[PDB]
Amino acid sequence: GAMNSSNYAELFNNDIKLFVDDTNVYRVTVHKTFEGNVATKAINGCIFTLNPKTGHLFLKIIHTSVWAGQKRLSQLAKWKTAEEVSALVRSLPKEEQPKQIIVTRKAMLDPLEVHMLDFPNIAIRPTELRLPFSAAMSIDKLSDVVMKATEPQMVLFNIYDDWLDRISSYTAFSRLTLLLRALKTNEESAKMILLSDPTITIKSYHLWPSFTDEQWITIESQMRDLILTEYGRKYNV
Amino acid sequence: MNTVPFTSAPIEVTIGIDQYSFNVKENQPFHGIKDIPIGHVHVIHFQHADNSSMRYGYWFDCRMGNFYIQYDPKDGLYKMMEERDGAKFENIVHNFKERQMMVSYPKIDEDDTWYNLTEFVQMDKIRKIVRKDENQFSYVDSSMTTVQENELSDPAHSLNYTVINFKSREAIRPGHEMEDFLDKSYYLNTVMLQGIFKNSSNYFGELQFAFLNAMFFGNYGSSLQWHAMIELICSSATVPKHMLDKLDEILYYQIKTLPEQYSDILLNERVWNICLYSSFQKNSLHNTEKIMENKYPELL
Ligand SMILES: N=C(CC(=O)NCc1ccccc1)NO
Repeated sequence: GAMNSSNYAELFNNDIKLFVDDTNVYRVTVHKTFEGNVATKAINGCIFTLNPKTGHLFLKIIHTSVWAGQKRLSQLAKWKTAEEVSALVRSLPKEEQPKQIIVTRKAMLDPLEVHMLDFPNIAIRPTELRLPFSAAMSIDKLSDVVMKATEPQMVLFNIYDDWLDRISSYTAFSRLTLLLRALKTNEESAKMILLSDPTITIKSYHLWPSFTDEQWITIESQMRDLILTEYGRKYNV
Repeated sequence: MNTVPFTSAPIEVTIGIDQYSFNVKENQPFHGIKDIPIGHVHVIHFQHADNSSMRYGYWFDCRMGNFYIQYDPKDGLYKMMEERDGAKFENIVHNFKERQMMVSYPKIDEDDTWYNLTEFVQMDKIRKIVRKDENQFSYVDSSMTTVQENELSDPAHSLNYTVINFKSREAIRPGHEMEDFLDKSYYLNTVMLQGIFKNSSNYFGELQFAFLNAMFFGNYGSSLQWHAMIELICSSATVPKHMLDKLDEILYYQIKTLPEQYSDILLNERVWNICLYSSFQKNSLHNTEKIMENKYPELL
């Protein structure tokens, strides 16, 4: 059924699964028109489809042209997300197709279920976890490829860089969600923490800096402080 | 006017005939029901006094044969049977009519309720849903499950209603996923009305047959079927004008006839609120919306 704290280790077993986050699919700026009314301008978005065991991120870029002349865009965005995830599954060899797809927002359940009727054996699941995948566009290299796209495009990333050479996928996912939770709670501070030290660089083929194991413990500690720090500034505690 | 004689009444039972009902005491000299209107299907139904578990009954059409009821002390129920000897039956009915041991189907002349509840319900069409071909009448009870219920166990004793499933390849054209899920017109008009049923007359009859089994027997799978057939129409943006107008009439008489105290169980809040207030047809069911709002405003 629904994925939660109780069944959290299932993410890192050997049954292929994907998380699908649709938060960043339909993105707009709201602005005033010359007549003093309000209008939206779409900007490029992305589906965030992640294998939590391997770190493989299938980033489908949603170009603003897909919205042209369409109505009810927030509703369409869920169905476009489901269409694109279904197309991705069909593009994968059978032995790479997921056995479960976990959607981060429950409004994705029926759109994805309907698009996946041809795959009755792929379980479509919600989650009670509040995952911070919306903050994916705060990763500079992902934001850059989305905003630069001039057409629909799929870009493949490993969101864990090379971490799995040294840590398990449970620990890698925990680091990722901590980093993303931090970027979501205070982006400027989070990026200051990540980049405050000029000597630690991001490899061309990576998303995050090349921290040593000891520097990661420091970094992780600073991110937890920030999340508590902001939790106080927000609640006056 | 036709007659369903009863050989006897050995156990105390509440007997229903269509929307009417009466109590028969153990070994009371009851020998059946006379003056049954010709031209309609009818249902004769039973609830034993000593065990209200299992309401059961028989759908029949007196034009199709001479039917009588006799209690079976082995199987413990009132059974319908067909008398083939027309002279034994005509003599039996006359003798009992002369001794005034029959109740009269008590139809008020002004009253079109039964017609309005059974306008599209035929026995041969009813026989597609309840399969037992050696009999001209059809047995139904509270516990019988539907074919769709069995998919999600004894197939001979199932209600073979038309399987409707909104998240099914039958309901959803490849490449029209969002369109077909949000507007069910192709499923209603092409798949169901043109391909499975042939005409709306047939669609309404199953909807009516599903309601009546839900109401008279408390058959849960029938209730599911009734609501699914309503929801399929209401969730279609393109429905013929005559179907909507007839649907409104059908539902009006169903809601009118429903016992007030069974509304909590026989009416699905989500379906009705969706159909009356959110769906494409939310403004097309004036009579039904008015009786629902004045009779069951809680449900909404
Ligand atoms: N489509 C069917 C079922 C059917 O013939 N339903 C119509 C109907 C009408 C009145 C009473 C009961 C059933 N079989 O293929």
